[PDB]
Amino acid sequence: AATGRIVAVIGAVVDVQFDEGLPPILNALEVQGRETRLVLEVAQHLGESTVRTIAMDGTEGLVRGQKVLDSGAPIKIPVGPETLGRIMNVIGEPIDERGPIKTKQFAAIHAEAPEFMEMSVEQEILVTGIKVVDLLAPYAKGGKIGLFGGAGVGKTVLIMELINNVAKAHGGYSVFAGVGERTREGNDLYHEMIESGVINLKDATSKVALVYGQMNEPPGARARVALTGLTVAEYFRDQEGQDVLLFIDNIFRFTQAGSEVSALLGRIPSAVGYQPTLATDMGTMQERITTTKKGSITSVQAIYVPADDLTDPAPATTFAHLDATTVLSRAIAELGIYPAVDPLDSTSRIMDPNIVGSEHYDVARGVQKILQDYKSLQDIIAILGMDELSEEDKLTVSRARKIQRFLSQPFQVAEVFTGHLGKLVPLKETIKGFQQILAGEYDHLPEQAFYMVGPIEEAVAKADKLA
Amino acid sequence: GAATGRIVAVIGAVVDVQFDEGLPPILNALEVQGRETRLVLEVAQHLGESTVRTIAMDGTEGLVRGQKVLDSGAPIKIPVGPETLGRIMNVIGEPIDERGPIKTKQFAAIHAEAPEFMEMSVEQEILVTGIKVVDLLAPYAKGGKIGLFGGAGVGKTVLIMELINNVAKAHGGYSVFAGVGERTREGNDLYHEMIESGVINLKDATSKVALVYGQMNEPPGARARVALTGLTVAEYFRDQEGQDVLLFIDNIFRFTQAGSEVSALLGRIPSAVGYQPTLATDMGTMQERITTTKKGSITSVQAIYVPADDLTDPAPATTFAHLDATTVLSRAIAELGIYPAVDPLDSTSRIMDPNIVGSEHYDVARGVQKILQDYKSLQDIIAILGMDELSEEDKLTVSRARKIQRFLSQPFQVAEVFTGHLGKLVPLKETIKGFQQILAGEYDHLPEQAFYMVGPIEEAVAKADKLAEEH
Amino acid sequence: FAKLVRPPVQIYGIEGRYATALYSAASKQNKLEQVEKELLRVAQILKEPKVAASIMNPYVKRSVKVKSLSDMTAKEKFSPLTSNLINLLAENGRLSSTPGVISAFSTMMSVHRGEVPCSVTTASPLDEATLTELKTVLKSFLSKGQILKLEVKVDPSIMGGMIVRIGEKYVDMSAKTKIQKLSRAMR
Amino acid sequence: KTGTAEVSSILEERILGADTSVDLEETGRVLSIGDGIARVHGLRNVQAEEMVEFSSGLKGMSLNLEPDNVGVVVFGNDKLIKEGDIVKRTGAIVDVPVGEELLGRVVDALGNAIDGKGPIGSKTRRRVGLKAPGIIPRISVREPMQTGIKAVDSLVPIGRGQRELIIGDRQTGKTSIAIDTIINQKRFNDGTDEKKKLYCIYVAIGQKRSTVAQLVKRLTDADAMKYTIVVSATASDAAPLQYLAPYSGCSMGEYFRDNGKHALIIYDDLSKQAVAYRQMSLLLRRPPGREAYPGDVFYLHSRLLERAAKMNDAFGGGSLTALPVIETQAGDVSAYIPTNVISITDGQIFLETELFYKGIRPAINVGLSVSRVGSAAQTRAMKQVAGTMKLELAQYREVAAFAQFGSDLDAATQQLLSRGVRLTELLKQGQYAPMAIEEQVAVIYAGVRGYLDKLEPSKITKFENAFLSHVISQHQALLGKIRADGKISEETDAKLKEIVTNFLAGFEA
Ligand SMILES: Nc1ncnc2c1ncn2[C@@H]1O[C@H](COP(=O)(O)OP(=O)(O)OP(=O)(O)O)[C@@H](O)[C@H]1O
Ligand SMILES: Nc1ncnc2c1ncn2[C@@H]1O[C@H](COP(=O)(O)OP(=O)(O)O)[C@@H](O)[C@H]1O
Ligand SMILES: [Mg+2]
Ligand SMILES: [Mg+2]
Repeated sequence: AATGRIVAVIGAVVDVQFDEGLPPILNALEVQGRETRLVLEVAQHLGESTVRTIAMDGTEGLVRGQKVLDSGAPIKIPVGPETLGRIMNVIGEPIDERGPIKTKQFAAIHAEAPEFMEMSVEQEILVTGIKVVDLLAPYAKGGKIGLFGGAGVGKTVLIMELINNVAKAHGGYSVFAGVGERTREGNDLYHEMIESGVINLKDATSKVALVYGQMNEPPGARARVALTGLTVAEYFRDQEGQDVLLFIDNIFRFTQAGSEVSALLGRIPSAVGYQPTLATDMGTMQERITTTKKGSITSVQAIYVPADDLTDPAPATTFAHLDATTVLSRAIAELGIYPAVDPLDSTSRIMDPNIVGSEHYDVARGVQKILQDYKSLQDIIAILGMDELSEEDKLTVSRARKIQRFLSQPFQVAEVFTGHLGKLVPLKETIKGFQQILAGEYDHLPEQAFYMVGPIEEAVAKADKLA
Repeated sequence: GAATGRIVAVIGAVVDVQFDEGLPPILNALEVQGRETRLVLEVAQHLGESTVRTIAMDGTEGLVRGQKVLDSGAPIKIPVGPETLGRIMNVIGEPIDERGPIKTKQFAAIHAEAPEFMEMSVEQEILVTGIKVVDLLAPYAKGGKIGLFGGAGVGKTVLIMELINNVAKAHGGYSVFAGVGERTREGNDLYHEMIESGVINLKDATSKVALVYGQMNEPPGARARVALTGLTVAEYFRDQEGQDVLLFIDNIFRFTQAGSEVSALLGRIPSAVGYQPTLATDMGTMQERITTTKKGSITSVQAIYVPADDLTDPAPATTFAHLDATTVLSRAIAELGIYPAVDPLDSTSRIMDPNIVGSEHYDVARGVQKILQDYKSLQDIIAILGMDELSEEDKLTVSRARKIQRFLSQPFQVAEVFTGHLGKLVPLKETIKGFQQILAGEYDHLPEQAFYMVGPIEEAVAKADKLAEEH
Repeated sequence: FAKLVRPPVQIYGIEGRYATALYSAASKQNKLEQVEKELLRVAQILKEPKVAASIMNPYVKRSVKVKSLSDMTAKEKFSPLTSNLINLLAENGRLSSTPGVISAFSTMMSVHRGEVPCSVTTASPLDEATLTELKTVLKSFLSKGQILKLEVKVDPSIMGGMIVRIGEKYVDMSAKTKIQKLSRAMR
Repeated sequence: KTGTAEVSSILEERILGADTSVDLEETGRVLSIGDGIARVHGLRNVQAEEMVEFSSGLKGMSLNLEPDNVGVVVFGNDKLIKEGDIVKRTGAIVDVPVGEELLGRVVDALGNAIDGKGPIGSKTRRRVGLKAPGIIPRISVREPMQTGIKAVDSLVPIGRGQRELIIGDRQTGKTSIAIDTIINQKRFNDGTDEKKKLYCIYVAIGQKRSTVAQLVKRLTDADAMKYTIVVSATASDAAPLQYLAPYSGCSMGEYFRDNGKHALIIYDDLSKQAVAYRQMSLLLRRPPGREAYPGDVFYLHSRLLERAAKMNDAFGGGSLTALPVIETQAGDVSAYIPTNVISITDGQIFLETELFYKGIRPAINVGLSVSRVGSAAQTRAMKQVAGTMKLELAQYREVAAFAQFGSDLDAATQQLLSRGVRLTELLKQGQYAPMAIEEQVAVIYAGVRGYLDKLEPSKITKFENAFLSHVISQHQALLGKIRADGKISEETDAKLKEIVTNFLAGFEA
């Protein structure tokens, strides 16, 4: 759509003067006369047939006068069923060098939100299969999750176990979207995913579609990575009707990169230093993840809290959209419990009897109670002694020890390491097992036999075999 | 004369001139005509259509637009040589003491470049001044660089005028005192404290100091260039003559801080907390000309004001790298009467090294600092448990540590008008021996008031006998 | 770059940039007294409901306002260095300020022989015997080989005098001198 | 709005005629110079990030391409540039000499020579602004890189192809963790093996010159300036020379990465590049942000610190390890630049000035330090003893409050106060004394196994020095059976039991 000469290059900001075919805002340009593709996405209009745009690769070797075309659309990306098991950057090019992605139709990355009369009005609960997550902090469908806990906690093994559970009972594929990630750790993620079974370099038996925008790529191309990993995630909602997942790592580097684009243009900053459009920019990304009538998109996002400040402007704005939290802490790994989930500091907004029912509420409020007093009398038994607690306190020692080991589970994606078969438990098998420990029907079981089993019938089975 | 420009815009202390014929380069000098005093403007920017942006060195009253401006062809040219000794001089090199003119045969333009990598003397030495905190804990070096930190009212004009007494009279080489923006009262004492003490002689030619004085009643473009008139007289004595020099500057924070007073009037966007965006560049342009090359040596002592006792301020915290030796005076110590106020756990030198000062000097000063950091972990217990709850080993720590803290204090000779005591000057061999014995236990039987304000350890037992006789 | 002839006004703003680049360019080759006759003929064709309909229109084209005036500026009378100047303003985007430059070039060219007139401000007008003196005793001040000009404006709030302004001089003799009798009430 | 190149001399020629006298496609005159930033009228064909070359002999670098002029930063003094000076082109992005003719030489940030030996003899070049490898040409790090410090090699280990941040306050021992990292490599760099060598680079950004001069003499006398390049943009320079100086040194250490060799680079320090960029942005009037840093300052330290990679067998098998140095201000690791560079790199080593005066030198905090790779980047013997050591020096930190006023405690709590203060005394280490790896596996084997509890804590730092000199001379055949085999077998685990106990008897005299 016409030819426009360049007229200014300042940093990661290019300035393109068209003649007739003036493109709309959010239109992707393509510079001609270069080695690999340099795209430019139009962000303003300035008058005098001049636009201004944010570059998405290095801005070196650009001469004042180069001819740049117009695609007549936004950034269009390969969207298909043959994009799983592959890796691409923000503008669709493959970077695992396994061959070009041979696809039929393309899709632009900028759309609008679902309509007011396309929503769903009855809240439902997306079971994953994990024991702690299903019960004490359940996921919604269409909901948004927060994942707290850095490296050294048992984190990436949780991500791959989610993807090997969503495709064994639900049938919806996923997307990974690393936003500004490390290039050194994008390869240990790729090479662990190969040997675990989710990406397969031989056939049509993949589950994840990696979209890596990495840390040495300019700030204009770091904000747009969660949209390109959202655009892929809608073909398995719109055009196929499945229950998509979507991982963003992490939700702070999406926010931090928006403040760099907004300060290269010239906009005056907000409170503590962020951009003025901080809640709308998070709005137009987070509103495209809903449960429409065809299918849904779920999301799982890791959050970094700067300077231990839970009222900082970036995690304040992100908490306004969340429907859950998950906290991975260093201490629960020391006990030997996997995954390292803190069941007292992990929440869920739909924890309410009108949404989850009556049976599920009066168990996840009972097993939430028995682990609160044990943290209190983890001091009285630590100073005064052992036999000096009451005989009704020799049962809050048992039933707060038998339970916090049954929050452990042998995963399936780490199959060769543990040597044990990966077990799955449905949502009525989580509830049937936790009720019988507060009822004390299995009060005659040692606290080690409640370790790395599946249903309630296995812990009992495991105990019989011992000794 | 060349390029007789014309004035167009006097906004503050930043005059802009417009040249018809010949544009002068950056860093020159310009001479405003028709004034009974000498006003010198230095070029700093080139704007387009033959207008430059200068900075005045005096008052900008009476500047009518359309006024002629001459040009000299070089930066500011001061006098220099041997005949500049026992004199006080202006920023543009003029007399301010009413003794007549400076008759020298050599001028030095104040803008030179830092000597290269292949002109760097590498050797370290030691230097003994006489003070039991300098010589024990942060020792100097012959040719090193020495900075005196600390807030306002903690003892920096006293500690720098005591080292002028100690070192700069028993020295064969010369000295220069450059006053970069301080009280004009304090610039009248040191002119008269050294006429009676023989360092300045007003009739013959055997003086051993030179003075450069531009004080804090001066416009903030002239309080940025007396730091450079200093080390241009203090470089002719190192390079041209092959001598040894001492460099005394008080205060060097007024060089940085008077660059923030004309930053935005020049046309720059201001950086963090209000400083100019060229902080660590105009500073390091100057603090690399104060070095010892292989033609001579310079031992530089500079007082460094820390604003509002905030050491993490960007004007002091970018000066901690241009220096070999730091003596940091605190205020919570000088409130206890301890004088010199020098912090024991914050001063630091490079030559504190078991291969230059010896492995007996080193084992002492790493046990003084280790028993003073052992004190502070007990002071948080005393505030709750009280003194008579501690064990008998920890009581022995507090008593020696308070004996050491009082023994680090020493009566200077310039406190003979403030306190009425008499002055000490302790040699190094006694300093090591005295502190070695308090750590051992050979003075565990004395009161603490013996150790306050003495010299050698043999004077701290001649006081514990007078206290017991007058009991 | 090169040095240029100093205009004797030296105005500033977006006018005096272009109105000195024209004075310096035309003072070369001694094209000075000629070019004012040509700038007063573009000073009439600018005010036209087809020419001014697109000399200040944003939405025509960036390019077609350059060929339409270059064909216009050459054919009818003149091809001096002004034909480049109209092509220079139009190439930059300063066509809106085109009447400003010629009003700026006129005040710059007037002082080459002019006076920057005075302003007698007294009352209802006067006879010939008291005015031809003030059109001659106001010539006795300047004395530099010049032919004076003048303005008149009537104001009655000045009760009993005349004010005059030879340049920036302002010799005031009027009924301000009632306010100067504050010193009687000022102790 | 007026526009920069709308001055009264630019318009004045266009009224005269066409501009045939100057061509402007290749040379452009200067409009306005000030504080190291120039404005040039012309130069229509200049690429972005291209060196120009002024009339007085200096150089430049093009950063702002604007619709009427170009703004170019100046290398060197500004009293040589003026208004009306012709600028020309070279035709390329800036390039630096690269080879093995740099080893033992001292170069500045443009590849020139400063040590006065002679001109560099290399026959190769390289552009400073190239890219990292991708996801594919790398592999996970597996190679030990040894420092010789008992704390750094046993508690926070480094591998080859890893970033590790040396962070800490002033006057703490930062420049000295990274100067016996260099001196330790002489063990391997004179022998015969080729996949254990290393070639070090030291970058000095903004330091004063006579601290570099005290470093070429520290390293010559310890005989480690036959494999060390020194790149030195010091403080008296111009601001862009200190901006290029870690890119200029990361291209010198990529030739050793593309050719199956190994290297190690030390940026000292990266908190003075980021201030040298900030001076250049805010005079080019780029819009500020928090603490007046520009928006693209995470983009400075992300494209630089991702060129350190561990390549694979189909590309050569090279490596590059980077240790960047960052100085905080009073323990504030939550300022702007110290929070970019903690997010980029793979761990930090945190040095405090409280521990420096309590008698623990090197003044490493173990609690506030981490390496993200860790136990894979260690030898199989240092992995064996530090897994019992890192745990037991962690149990001492929880009971470290009780030790001040305590004798009425439990015998278990009085044990953790005992064992934890012997292991702290082992980790002390004198300046400029790197150790061999299998010697550190001797010393640490004595403390963590139980052969130091019956001694006095001022006799620990004597016993270690007397245990080492006995085992170097009279047992040299067993400090090469760990340096070859790697893993402590049981046939060596039973032989060191008969050395330490048969030395602990005849010691206390
Ligand atoms: N392990 C050690 N044992 C004894 N002394 C040490 C040790 N490490 C460092 N020092 C001492 O620390 C002093 C300063 O250390 P150094 O300058 O290397 O640290 P730094 O934090 O880099 O300081 P700066 O940041 O100012 O350069 C030196 O004089 C040296 O003697
Ligand atoms: N021997 C001494 N030690 C510490 N302080 C002293 C001593 N003698 C006098 N003082 C007082 O301490 C103050 C220190 O101020 P001074 O050093 O003159 O200026 P600055 O504010 O630059 O530190 C002086 O006003 C003086 O009254
Ligand atoms: Mg003072
Ligand atoms: Mg250092």
